[PDB]
Amino acid sequence: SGFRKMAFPSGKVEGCMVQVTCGTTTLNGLWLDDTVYCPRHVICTAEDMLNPNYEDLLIRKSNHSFLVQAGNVQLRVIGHSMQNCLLRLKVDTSNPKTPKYKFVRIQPGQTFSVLACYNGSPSGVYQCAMRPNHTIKGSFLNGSCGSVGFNIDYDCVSFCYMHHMELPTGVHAGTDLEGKFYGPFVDRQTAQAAGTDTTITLNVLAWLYAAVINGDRWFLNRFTTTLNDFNLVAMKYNYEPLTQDHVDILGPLSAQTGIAVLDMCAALKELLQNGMNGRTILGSTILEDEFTPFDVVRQCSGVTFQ
Amino acid sequence: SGFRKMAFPSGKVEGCMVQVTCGTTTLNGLWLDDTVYCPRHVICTAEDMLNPNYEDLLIRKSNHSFLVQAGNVQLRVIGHSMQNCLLRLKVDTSNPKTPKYKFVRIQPGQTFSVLACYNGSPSGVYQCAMRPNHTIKGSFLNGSCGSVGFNIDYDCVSFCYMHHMELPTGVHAGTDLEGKFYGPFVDRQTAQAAGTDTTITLNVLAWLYAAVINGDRWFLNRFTTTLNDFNLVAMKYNYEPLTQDHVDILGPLSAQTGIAVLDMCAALKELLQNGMNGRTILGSTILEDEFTPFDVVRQCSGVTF
Repeated sequence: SGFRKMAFPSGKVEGCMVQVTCGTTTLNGLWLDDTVYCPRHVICTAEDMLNPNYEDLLIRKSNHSFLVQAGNVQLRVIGHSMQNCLLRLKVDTSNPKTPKYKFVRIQPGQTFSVLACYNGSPSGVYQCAMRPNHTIKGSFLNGSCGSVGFNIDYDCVSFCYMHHMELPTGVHAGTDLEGKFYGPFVDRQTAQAAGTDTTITLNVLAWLYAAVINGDRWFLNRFTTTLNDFNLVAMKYNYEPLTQDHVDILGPLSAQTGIAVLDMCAALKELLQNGMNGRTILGSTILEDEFTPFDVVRQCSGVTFQ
Repeated sequence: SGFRKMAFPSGKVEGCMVQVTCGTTTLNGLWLDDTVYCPRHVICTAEDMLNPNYEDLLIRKSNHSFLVQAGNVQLRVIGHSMQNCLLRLKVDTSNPKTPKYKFVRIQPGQTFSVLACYNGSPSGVYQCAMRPNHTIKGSFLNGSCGSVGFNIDYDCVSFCYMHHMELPTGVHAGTDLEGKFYGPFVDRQTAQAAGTDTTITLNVLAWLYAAVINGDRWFLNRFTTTLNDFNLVAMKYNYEPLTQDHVDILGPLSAQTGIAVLDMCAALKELLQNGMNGRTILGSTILEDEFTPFDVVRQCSGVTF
């Protein structure tokens, strides 16, 4: 029983964190096998970030312009190249702690664990969701660039995010491990701003199912609703439009609890219109949207209290 | 930059988790050097919990009765004993991944990270607090027994919790690493239940300081209050009584912000009596009580391990 915003164990990722320095800038790098991945802006000086031409700035560097350190030990870079917004540094030795892994680009609404690091050392781990607007509401301080987001399936680590910057509102932006930004953001100092955001409807529904699985159903009702009728209401509350695909995804959860998806949508509709009246769901006073249906199934019992 | 309730990196602990099987009962064990620690009820069965005599039950067991598995390797048990509510199994191999560590008994209100494990395999990690009523609001499923709670100091891991059971309200109970339960709970079938719980005032105050440190300070005012007047109000909202010791524990934060603890109490009093008026503190609509004064400094400063 119980329900927490839990992250994946971070050990497999901790063993891949290193420090990367160029000039006076230092940040984190991801060391897999004989390669180290890090934000390309590590090569930028103060004035460079205003309007940097990375191709021009990088061609002026050599392998020895980069100082990679695993702990206090230096790793000799024997090659370098740029891949979109990331730098790929080849080193003269392999990381024996490299776990089975793959590079994946996630979709907004999905969740992942983040191992916040500073100077190549782990600070903490937390779970979050990529907002529909591609930003993440993380906890990063200066020097956290290069920290990565990931998910773990069995013993295979799927890296999906590398931290690059913080926007005006205090939210964060980054890229996948191929160096491609999530969102319209760019790695330079400009008037960038997070776009409009919405609540991840699919996740809120998944969360309501988690509550039922855990024995609570005070928010249910005798009504049902049309997908369209639900969206007409939900969209008024800044909720992401729900599609048939989302409904289908909730199938397993629906089957385990005996509550039809549209019936749960009817419950959510009522919660949005009438509020929670001082009550709580899984200990929360607000509707949580950082748990995907997959997260709920993974954390909750396969058998509902009843 | 945001404020997230985060857990300690779990790598050092993951390397110590193993599976302990006894007959049809399987749970998790903590392998440090050549000893594996796990809940003693691993020598029980469904019926064995409703009235155990661990003393007698353990006698019918010998070294080969215990199967310890670390990864895909079998750890040969060469000795065994019981320490309070724990089983101590001596194995023929000292864990190559044993970190610097210590066993500590946490106090009510203090937090720690929990590494949920099943069949010796870590599945997730989350932060939680030892509630004033001696239970923890964790997330555990069958097979999680043996999972541990911990804190990290530089390079030293302080183990403070080992999971043993779930109470009727869905909350959890366990022991320190010496096998002594937190609270009055026992590893047996009884009518035991969690008592009433209160909000951890010390932590709520620590969190308000965190908010201030992060620039969220709209709730501060130019007044103060006596400790007694604060408690008269706080206790009406089911908050733990604030003690002079708590005030002193908040000293570093108070010094850092230049806001006296009692001045912060005045702020909190107003928040409890008038609410937030639709405002947010560190993006939250409620007062968080699972961040200790130590967690705040840790996260606001860039402490790494």
